Amino acid sequence: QTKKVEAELEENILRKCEEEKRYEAEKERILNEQRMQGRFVLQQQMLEK
Amino acid sequence: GCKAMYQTTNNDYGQPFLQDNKTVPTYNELVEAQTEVTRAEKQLKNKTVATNVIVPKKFPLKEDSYKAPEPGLKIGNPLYMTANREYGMLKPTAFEIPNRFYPKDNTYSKSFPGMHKFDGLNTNITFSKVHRALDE
Amino acid sequence: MREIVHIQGGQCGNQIGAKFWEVISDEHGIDPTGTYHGDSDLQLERINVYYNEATGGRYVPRAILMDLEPGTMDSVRAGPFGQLFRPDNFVFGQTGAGNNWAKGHYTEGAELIDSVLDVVRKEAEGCDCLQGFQITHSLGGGTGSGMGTLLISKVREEYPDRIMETFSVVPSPKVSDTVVEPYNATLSVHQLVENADECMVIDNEALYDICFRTLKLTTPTYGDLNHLVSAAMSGVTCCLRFPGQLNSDLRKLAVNLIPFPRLHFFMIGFAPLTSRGSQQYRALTVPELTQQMFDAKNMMCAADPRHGRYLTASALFRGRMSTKEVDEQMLNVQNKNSSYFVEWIPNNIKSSICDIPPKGLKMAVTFVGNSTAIQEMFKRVAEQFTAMFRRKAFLHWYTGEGMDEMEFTEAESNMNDLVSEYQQYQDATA
Amino acid sequence: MREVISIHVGQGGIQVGNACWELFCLEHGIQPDGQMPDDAFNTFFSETGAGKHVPRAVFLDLEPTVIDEVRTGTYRQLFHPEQLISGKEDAANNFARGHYTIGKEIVDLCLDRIRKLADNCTGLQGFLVFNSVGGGTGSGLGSLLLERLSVDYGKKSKLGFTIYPSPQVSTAVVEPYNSILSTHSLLEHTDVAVMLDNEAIYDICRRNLDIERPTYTNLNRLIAQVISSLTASLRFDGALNVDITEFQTNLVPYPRIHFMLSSYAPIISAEKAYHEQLSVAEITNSAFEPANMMAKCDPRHGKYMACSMMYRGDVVPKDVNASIATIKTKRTIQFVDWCPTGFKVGINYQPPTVVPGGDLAKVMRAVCMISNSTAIAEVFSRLDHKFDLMYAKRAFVHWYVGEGMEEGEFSEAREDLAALEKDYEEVGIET
Amino acid sequence: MREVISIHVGQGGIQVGNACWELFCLEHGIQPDGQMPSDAFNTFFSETGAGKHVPRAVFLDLEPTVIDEVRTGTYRQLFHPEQLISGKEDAANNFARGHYTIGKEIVDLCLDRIRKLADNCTGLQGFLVFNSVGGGTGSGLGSLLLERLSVDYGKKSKLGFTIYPSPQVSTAVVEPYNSILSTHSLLEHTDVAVMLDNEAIYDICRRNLDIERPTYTNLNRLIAQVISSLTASLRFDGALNVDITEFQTNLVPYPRIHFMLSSYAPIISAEKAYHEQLSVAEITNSAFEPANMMAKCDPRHGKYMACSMMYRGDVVPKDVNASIATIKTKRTIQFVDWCPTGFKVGINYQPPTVVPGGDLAKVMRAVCMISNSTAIAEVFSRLDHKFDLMYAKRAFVHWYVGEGMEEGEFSEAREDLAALEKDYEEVGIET
Ligand SMILES: Nc1nc2c(ncn2[C@@H]2O[C@H](COP(=O)(O)OP(=O)(O)OP(=O)(O)O)[C@@H](O)[C@H]2O)c(=O)[nH]1
Ligand SMILES: Nc1nc2c(ncn2[C@@H]2O[C@H](COP(=O)(O)OP(=O)(O)OP(=O)(O)O)[C@@H](O)[C@H]2O)c(=O)[nH]1
Ligand SMILES: Nc1nc2c(ncn2[C@@H]2O[C@H](COP(=O)(O)OP(=O)(O)O)[C@@H](O)[C@H]2O)c(=O)[nH]1
Ligand SMILES: [Mg+2]
Ligand SMILES: [Mg+2]
Repeated sequence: QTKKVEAELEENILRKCEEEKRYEAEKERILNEQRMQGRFVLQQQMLEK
Repeated sequence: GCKAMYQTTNNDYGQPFLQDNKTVPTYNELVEAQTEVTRAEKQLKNKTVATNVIVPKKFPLKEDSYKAPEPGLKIGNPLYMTANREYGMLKPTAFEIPNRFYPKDNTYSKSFPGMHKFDGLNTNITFSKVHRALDE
Repeated sequence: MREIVHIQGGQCGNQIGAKFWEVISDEHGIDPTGTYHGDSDLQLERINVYYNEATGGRYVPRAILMDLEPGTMDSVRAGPFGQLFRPDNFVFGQTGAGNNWAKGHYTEGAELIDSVLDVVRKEAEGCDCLQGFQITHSLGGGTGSGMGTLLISKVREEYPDRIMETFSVVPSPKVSDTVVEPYNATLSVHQLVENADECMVIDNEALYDICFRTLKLTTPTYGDLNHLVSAAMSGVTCCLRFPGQLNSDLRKLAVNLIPFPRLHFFMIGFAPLTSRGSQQYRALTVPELTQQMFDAKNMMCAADPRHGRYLTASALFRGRMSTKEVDEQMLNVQNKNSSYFVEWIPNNIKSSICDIPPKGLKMAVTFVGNSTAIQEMFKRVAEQFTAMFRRKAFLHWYTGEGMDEMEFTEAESNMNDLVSEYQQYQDATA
Repeated sequence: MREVISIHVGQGGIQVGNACWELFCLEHGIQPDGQMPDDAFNTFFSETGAGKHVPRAVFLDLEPTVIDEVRTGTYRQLFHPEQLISGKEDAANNFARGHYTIGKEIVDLCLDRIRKLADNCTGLQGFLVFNSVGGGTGSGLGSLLLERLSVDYGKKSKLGFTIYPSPQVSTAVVEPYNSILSTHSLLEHTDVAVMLDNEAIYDICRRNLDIERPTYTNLNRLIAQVISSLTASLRFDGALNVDITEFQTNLVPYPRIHFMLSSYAPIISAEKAYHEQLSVAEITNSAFEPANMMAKCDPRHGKYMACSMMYRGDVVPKDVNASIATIKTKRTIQFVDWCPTGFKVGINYQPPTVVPGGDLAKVMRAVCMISNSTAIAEVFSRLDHKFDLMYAKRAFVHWYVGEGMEEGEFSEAREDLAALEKDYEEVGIET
Repeated sequence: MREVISIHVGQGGIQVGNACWELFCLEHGIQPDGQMPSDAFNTFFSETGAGKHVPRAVFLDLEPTVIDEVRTGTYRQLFHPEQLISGKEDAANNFARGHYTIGKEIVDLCLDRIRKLADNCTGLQGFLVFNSVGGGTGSGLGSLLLERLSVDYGKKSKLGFTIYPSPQVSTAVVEPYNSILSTHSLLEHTDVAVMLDNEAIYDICRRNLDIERPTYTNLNRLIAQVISSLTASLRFDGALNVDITEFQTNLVPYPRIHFMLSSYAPIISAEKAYHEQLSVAEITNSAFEPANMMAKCDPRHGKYMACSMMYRGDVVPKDVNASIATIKTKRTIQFVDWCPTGFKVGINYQPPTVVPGGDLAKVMRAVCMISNSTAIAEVFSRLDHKFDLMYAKRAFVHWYVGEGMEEGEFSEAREDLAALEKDYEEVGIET
């Protein structure tokens, strides 16, 4: 039983890693808004000059 | 990776003997000592590796950050305020916020790409109906 | 051993199941993350009856949640103990039925049933030895009343020797919430009587009335309703999961209750049930428990049981008691009420004892009664059905989706025949 | 996952939609610029991917004044710049112009816009359409849009909130003609129609709100509140939900009869709203009160077919059922015989929201009813009488004849209205 | 170690070259003086050993005005001083001038420059040539240059980006003659040709950029964007890279059929860019929208042969191929029967940039497609009709006769266009 429960202990760590991967995907998602806000404000003022 | 999953066959071959000869448990004590054994096996794995009323959420906007925008068209006098522009002059105040907010979240069902049909091949095996000691 | 698999559909059924699973998990001491924190060894001997073991060591309910609209299951998942259900077993549509039996039985459900029947097949086969199936649904709604009964027929065609239990909520004419309720109610009951092994009726009106009268609670709600029906459901199979003086399973109940194959509609009740202020006033004993279970005001159906005669009755007791006391209590109650008990069958009361009480209570009882008094719901439903049907109201939809008035006429005739045959034994004499 | 598309056509439609979209943004917390400072707005809005939100609405008109006012007013940033379609020449109360001459060159672009908006949504529930009937462009464009959409999309549900002219108060002098024409057009193409004559709402505003100085702002705010109460079930959790598909389940006995009339409660100002406890029984009695009906029709003159009421707030199912029991007990309100039960009631937790600078007091419990009853024949009878008084001598007819409409076209509308009246009178009889 | 040599000839060639070379230096961060502020550039530029970089471009003209403007402008310090070859007299839209009289004395210097440029480069893929077909000097010098190179270098690939006359918008009156002559010359010599008439780009700018009075600068910026989208795969990392020799190996079914027409998406101004997702499905639908072609031809009037599209940005192969499946499902796009698959996809990570003072707004996802389709026969038909109407009475033929060009030459070009039209008609039929 000790070795089997060690195996499930490993599986839980695998979940933790993949959850952090999902959080990384969210951090990637942030990029589009981060560009967009400032980029389009300046691009809209460009024609105003 | 962990060391426990490195153990291999041909090592289970003869390897000492777990109990010393001088400390044999006797019959009656073993016979009364079954229960802790059983509960150990059955929920060892549950305790180690297995381990109301509605509530409203807060309203998305805070009052101090309303920052209402000015009209693009610059009206000169109050005389020329038209009958279409009354909608939205007054910013909301402390009174007008709803106290409680009960949204719907669809993040769970914004998943499960499609329903599944088992495109597989039985493998059910039979368990027999009465006293499995005669099923193959 | 002799385990059963749970299936629920429609939002009413999902709300029923959410409370049922919470109640059973509390009974077995299972936390909503699936980890055990109970005290007694007996709490886990027969956990495989309802739960399946997963890697890591958590227990998952063997429940099939089905619906034609995803909001209901999105709601139940966010509720307490929502994490227990496996994500795989959820099956849902994207259109809904809109309380339309034709849509929920011919157009959308016919296409959607493939995945749900596949998962039922897999889960049922996976367990050791099938004992039966149980379904909870409301007869007032199109998607529920249609898809549930079609699935009942499909499962029956594949497992003819198994037993099937159904908890059906019927549209009472008093507290009516939808105008098309009689239509799909009759259409559903026609198919239900032919296939379901046991059907037990629950009335919202009667649940509300007992909440007002014996609970004397100011503002009752669907949560309390689901709690009552959940305790009633659990009491049926408690003796299956726990040892007792007289163990009795669902198959034994089925053999004991129905004299004939087509008379399998029951009405149920629970006791003791007291107001919160008088709980310490009452004296929990077998005589009080039996006078409470046989009280007509405690039945969870609108039917008045004194207007007819009992065919059979059965009582399930929880807690340790002397069997003889219960025996003469049943004997004396039957002896004085020979007028209300059909005579050509002697000793028409069955009793079973289980030694485990509900958590927080010392004795409990669940009552089931097969009586001829239920005919009144059928009569009133058929009356409303014909009143709406004579002027051909709302029939245009059901005509437009491959269905027509021929099977409506057939369903009315079948329902009338059922009522007449159920009444025929009421006047029967030896 | 659930989406619904809103159409506004005509000046009345635009002036109602502006108020309704004010209330929607206030309700969902979206600021007027469209940028916020879990997903409930999905019913009416669409996320841009990063930041602001886009309404799921289209605005149509042929005179540019109101469209320009919208494009310049404070709500400018919110709408997509290319969904406010404006023509150049007004139909000028001439239904022939708006159905045969000018609308045919704008309907194409309108349908491209509608297709592009419906493409984004995945779980389209249906359409709402708003149009004042007593206007040429309104009636004509609305009729053309309904006929085109009913064949392009087929079985999709559509709800028309028509503002019929009052029995004796009206702005124009030609509105009976185009009212009859548009009624004929929509009878075979809309699944649900709601009566919204102005005079009754004016009565309510003068009486309950205690406002002796009422204008269209209050009217539009009331209509917006009705729309929000009707649609709250799609975007707010409740003990008992309903879908727009679950309306013709209970309100449409036969395909011809699909005109219903609405009512709302409670209506009270803040100066005396806090002098009463506002019970559910009291508000539901005020709901069935004949004078609070949003349409100038008398329910006491005919039977009911079926009523559906939405409650929002902290109402209790026992409160609702006890009130319905007393309503059924009442003798003065009589239902049609072949309907044993005719009530469809829904419950939602979200209390109604208040608009700053408005007139309605903030109340924790509200009820909005839609009722279908036999009494609706009276407005049609008076409209037919007015139509006959003018068509008896071919008054104003040449203006429609000179815009491509045939002479006989009035005859079919007249016959269809006669058939409608006879159908109501024959379904109203007992068996 | 991958290089490509760029040739600009004619006023149109020079005016698009200025725009594209501004774009390239903006891409690689090189200031106009040629310095770099403190390897991808190696495709288009060459290192001087210490400091600046030299573009791999040559400018040829017989008109000194544009060359002098280039040599006096801000980019005076970028180009090598002895690769801006200028003549003395203009061809005056006369093809015989630039093909028989005045270009012969400059072609030798041009080829010497080309040899010196090609000696430095080691892994050259081929040549990109820019010219205007409706100009005498452009057509004549392009024809002579292609004839010389095709024998001088052999199997090296050459790509001609030619701007053809519009159906009715034009600036000259004799241009059908030089157009037919240039087609005759380069049909046998060009491996890939691109149609880039002006009227379609005018329509694109009017509809999308919402610019009512634009000029050639916007056209040239759009052309430069297309070229950069084409060439990014050679100088940036991508999940599926495509080379210049990887284009003709997919896009030319038969040796004669090598004229293609392009489309680019999205084309959106910043005034409404952030109101929509700019999703992969919608941009790839916009790519096949018939109105978005930069060539005034109707794709719906003929079958398709082969489409190759490059995506740049954060595109995902799932999204791209799911979109392609929907396109194949669509009915109004039909492919030729003997081409079961006709899609050549490319994926790159580098997003398109924005040029300061420009009109376009950059976006996270861009697509540029090149299509070979059977519908292109219509432009050849209309140009042949224009040619016949004028040559019926020998109009303007004497100025071509009197400069050494023999009279019978027009007949050969006419019969070769007849042969090309017959070839397209033959290949367009199903089996
Ligand atoms: N309830 C309400 N009705 C309105 C409003 N504005 C106009 N109407 C009604 O609309 C009818 C006439 O149509 P209008 O809305 O004025 O204009 P239209 O529908 O676009 O038609 P045209 O005038 O030809 O352009 C009148 O009889 C009014 O009853 C409003 O703000 N609220
Ligand atoms: N798109 C685009 N086309 C141009 C531009 N300048 C000239 N053209 C095209 O060039 C064609 C005529 O040739 P030009 O470039 O004007 O002159 P050329 O080709 O050098 O021939 P010559 O006039 O003899 O010098 C016209 O039909 C134009 O369409 C430009 O700046 N942008
Ligand atoms: N016990 C209980 N019954 C409910 C609850 N919610 C709804 N119901 C019953 O369900 C009936 C309506 O069912 P319906 O919505 O038509 O089911 P559907 O066809 O699956 O949508 C009502 O008559 C209610 O009595 C609940 O939370 N608990
Ligand atoms: Mg108007
Ligand atoms: Mg020139």
